Amino acid sequence: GAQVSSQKVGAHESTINYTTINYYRDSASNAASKQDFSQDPSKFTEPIKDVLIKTAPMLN
Amino acid sequence: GAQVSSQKVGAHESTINYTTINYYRDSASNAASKQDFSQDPSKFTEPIKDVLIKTAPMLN
Amino acid sequence: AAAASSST
Amino acid sequence: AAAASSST
Amino acid sequence: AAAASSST
Amino acid sequence: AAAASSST
Amino acid sequence: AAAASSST
Amino acid sequence: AATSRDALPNTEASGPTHSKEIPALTAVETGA
Amino acid sequence: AATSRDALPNTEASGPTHSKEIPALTAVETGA
Amino acid sequence: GLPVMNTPGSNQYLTADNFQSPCALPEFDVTPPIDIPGEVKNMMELAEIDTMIPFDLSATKKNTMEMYRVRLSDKPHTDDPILCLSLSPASDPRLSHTMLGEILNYYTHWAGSLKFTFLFCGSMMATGKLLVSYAPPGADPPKKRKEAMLGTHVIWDIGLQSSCTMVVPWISNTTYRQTIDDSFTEGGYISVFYQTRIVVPLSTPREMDILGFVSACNDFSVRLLRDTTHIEQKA
Amino acid sequence: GLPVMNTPGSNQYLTADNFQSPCALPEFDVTPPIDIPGEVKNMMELAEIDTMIPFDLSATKKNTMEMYRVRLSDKPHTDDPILCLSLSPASDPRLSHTMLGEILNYYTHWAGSLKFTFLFCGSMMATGKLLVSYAPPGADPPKKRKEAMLGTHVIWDIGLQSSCTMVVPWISNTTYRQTIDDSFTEGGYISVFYQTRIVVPLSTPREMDILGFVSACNDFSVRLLRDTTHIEQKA
Amino acid sequence: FCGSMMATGKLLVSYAPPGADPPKKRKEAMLGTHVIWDIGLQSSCTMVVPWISNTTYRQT
Amino acid sequence: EACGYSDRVLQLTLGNSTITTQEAANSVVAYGRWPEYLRDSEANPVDQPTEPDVAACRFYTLDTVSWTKESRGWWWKLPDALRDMGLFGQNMYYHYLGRSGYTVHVQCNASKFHQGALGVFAVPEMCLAGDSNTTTMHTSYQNANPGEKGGTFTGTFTPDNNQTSPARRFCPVDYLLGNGTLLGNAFVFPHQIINLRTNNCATLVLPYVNSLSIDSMVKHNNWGIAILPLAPLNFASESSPEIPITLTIAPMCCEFNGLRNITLPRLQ
Ligand SMILES: *C(=O)CCCCCCCCCCCCC
Ligand SMILES: *C(=O)CCCCCCCCCCCCC
Repeated sequence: GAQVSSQKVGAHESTINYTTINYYRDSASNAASKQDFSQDPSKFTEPIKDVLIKTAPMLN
Repeated sequence: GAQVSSQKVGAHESTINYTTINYYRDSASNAASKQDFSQDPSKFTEPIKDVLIKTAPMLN
Repeated sequence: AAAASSST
Repeated sequence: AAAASSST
Repeated sequence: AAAASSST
Repeated sequence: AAAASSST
Repeated sequence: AAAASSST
Repeated sequence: AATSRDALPNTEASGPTHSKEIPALTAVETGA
Repeated sequence: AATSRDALPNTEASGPTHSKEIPALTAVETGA
Repeated sequence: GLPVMNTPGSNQYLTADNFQSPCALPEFDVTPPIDIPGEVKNMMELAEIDTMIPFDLSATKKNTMEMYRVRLSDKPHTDDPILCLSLSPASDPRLSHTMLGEILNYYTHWAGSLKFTFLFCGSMMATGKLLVSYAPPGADPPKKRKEAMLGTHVIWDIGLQSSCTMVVPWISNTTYRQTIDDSFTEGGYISVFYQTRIVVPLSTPREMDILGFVSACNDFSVRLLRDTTHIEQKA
Repeated sequence: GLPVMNTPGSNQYLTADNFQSPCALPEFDVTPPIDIPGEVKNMMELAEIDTMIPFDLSATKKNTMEMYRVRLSDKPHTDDPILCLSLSPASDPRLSHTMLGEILNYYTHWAGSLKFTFLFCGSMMATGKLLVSYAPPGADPPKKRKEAMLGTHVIWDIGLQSSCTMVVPWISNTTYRQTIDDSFTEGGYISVFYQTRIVVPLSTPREMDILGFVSACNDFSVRLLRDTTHIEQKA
Repeated sequence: FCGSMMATGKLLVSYAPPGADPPKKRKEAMLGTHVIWDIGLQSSCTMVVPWISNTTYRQT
Repeated sequence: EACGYSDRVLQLTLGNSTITTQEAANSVVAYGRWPEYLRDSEANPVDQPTEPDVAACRFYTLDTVSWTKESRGWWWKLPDALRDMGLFGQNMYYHYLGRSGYTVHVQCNASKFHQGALGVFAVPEMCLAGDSNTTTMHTSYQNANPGEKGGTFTGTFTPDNNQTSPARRFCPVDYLLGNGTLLGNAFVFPHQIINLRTNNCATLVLPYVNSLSIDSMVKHNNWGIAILPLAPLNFASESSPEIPITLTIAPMCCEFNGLRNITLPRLQ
């Protein structure tokens, strides 16, 4: 049940890995993986009904 | 995810190995591997534009 | 073991 | 396991 | 290992 | 591993 | 694993 | 698929311009 | 074959130098 | 038992650690998520949204609605600044409390390009050309259009498109700047000028306001998480 | 929990240890390396570079620029030494503060061949033949060319090639020598003599200087890391 | 150079295209087209004055 | 070379300037790295760089200094020594950021009957020691940047004592390379020796070196050039001999970022 992932290596001394094993049945006990996803800001930065083209007039 | 390497054996009692496992996600947490490379001193000992041949006159 | 060890 | 254990 | 590790 | 783990 | 575990 | 630790976008080389595309002008009234 | 009215040689582009070729130094004693 | 040897760090509590721990409510029936609108994945998403700059923190105008308004007028051309601003997104009083400034005060380091957008709130009958400048650090901070002109700028023409955006490109010696006033990582000078002048017809107001907004570009990032000075709990 | 048994060494702190430990700044965005010139991989690379020997640590000359200059002259032939030196690269006052000597004072043991290069700084019109000697330990330290001659040496002829190198070959009973004055691991004697004499024409200076340099050969190594005595912090 | 073999020296030969103050000091002269001549075995040194003109031909 | 060519005879050309030498002791390329422009992978400021090329990457000759029996040594900093040199200095002060490499050519001829040896050292980040024993890191910008004229080493540390109105300047003792380390070890730095019986010049090609890809040239000096008499000047029998030393330096692959109005530094 071991889970192997790679570290994004900062200052160097192939890819380096680390190993994780979950000891508990409840997922709340698990540490945070930090393997997170990014999204694009559109829903906040451009919430407009008509798609905007930046080179064209915002208002036409 | 275990990493197996060999020890350069000093005083003896086949090759002997040791085992490493990284427990943390951040590479900064990792121990030092000591598996380091050597380079040649040229850039400091002979920084001259024209390559030197030791048996020939340094100045000609 | 093959399966288990999942890898990412 | 084969892969995972890398060896040097 | 195959057998071992039983999985559910 | 096969051998390793002896089982009884 | 096969190799890894050396045995004597 | 973009992960929190992926590198950000590269800056691309760009040269002189003389056209009708107007990136700089906008209208914030739109809410954007 | 070069005629009196042929164009003279083109100037060629040339860059920085750091070498042992020494065009600038000469010895006019030679008669050249 | 398996022979073990306790290493340094044992029994300590690092508040930034990341270990597993026993669950106090085993087999609890968790209420599932629903699809709530407006989910955020990264604090930088918020920095990319435009928020209004309190440009006028003068004594009678600060901590009031007036601080957001830069007043212009149809007065004759001058080469003197409408406003002057230091590019210290986390420490300059005018930028420090914008949403960008606020997020930046939870981090020690920043990097990337920023963009200032100005909105003209005069009447449709008012016209004018303005110049928005950015001067990378190291020389006399611009005090006259002549100096300001020599650096990064945009000449804004007022018309149907109400607003204008100037991008402040990432220009730095260091790979990251500090979120505090600091000469080694100083960022330069933002300033605004009249290119020609504001012109109105008769029966029209001769003074009007512009508003300014700042947001981060997609190449912007922050690092080294830290506590902010923008809140406290004296007692 | 898994049955375990704490072994000796538990909870100790060895300053030479090599364990993992929790990171205090998780997910920090590390600034990448650039390709800076002059990277070093091993301290011995520095020992292989020539550095100038302070041969004359006499009372009025020491801790001044003069200590680096060995003065010669056009005087008549003599079999007496120009200079005498003990091969104690880390402990002899003349070698102890050269870059080789300095690196050697961070280690307890040394081994390998060394090389001394001498530079003649007289005028082009000056000529001369000198003899550079190395005597492995165990006999009377040479005081006359006659004795010095019997060991490892080089007869240097002064001319266009300004400098001359003498190699001191690794000749030891022990596999490594100590970085301190010690009879059991003594290394021998370096000395320099006039083979013929320095000769100059008229209108030429009759005295001049030579300079000396030491560096390690590619077969040189050091071990057992230690603190140096060449720096301290009294209070 | 017609001095003796025992004489040494370094000289600077300059060419300044027209339009500024004619050089009177090495400092000014240095800023234009030049050659630093080192006196030695090669007795002589050549400096080329490149064709640099507004007009296609100059008057005699 | 059977067809003539030699180590001792070089010609260097950069821009509208050519140097010849008939008595060189080869050339040195610091850390074996030739100057280069900033690569995209290592780039940091996003704006289109200014690259002056031939206009700035040419040989500038600084003021000739004079070597005597009492000289203890001279020093210069780069880019500071070139701050007023033609179009290089101008591009330097108009931009916030800049980077440059250099060809350094030190010139010192004499005669077959003179003797002496100059150590020429190129030191990365050559931080020098101040004149004060009551306060540290206090040399002023004006005192730290002599410009083209450079500064000099002294054989004696003599502490500024006017506490009321301090000298605020460097006090670089020669045998300590002005920085608290022994001169005998300065050979770990890129260098050449001008030994009067062997050669009359020193040539060093210096890459841009720093912990940043590009930086403030006005605030920061990347390289120090230190020239010290390893063996003192001597001639025939004259008690007061003298010979000139001339420094000629060329910026190489230099580029600038962050254009604005000109920086007008208070240098006095
Ligand atoms: C998948 O986990 C199969 C491999 C198991 C490797 C050894 C696990 C180390 C001890 C884990 C015990 C779990 C404690 C609840
Ligand atoms: C690769 O690691 C697969 C084999 C795993 C072997 C057992 C690991 C021992 C327990 C590691 C737990 C990791 C703790 C963060």
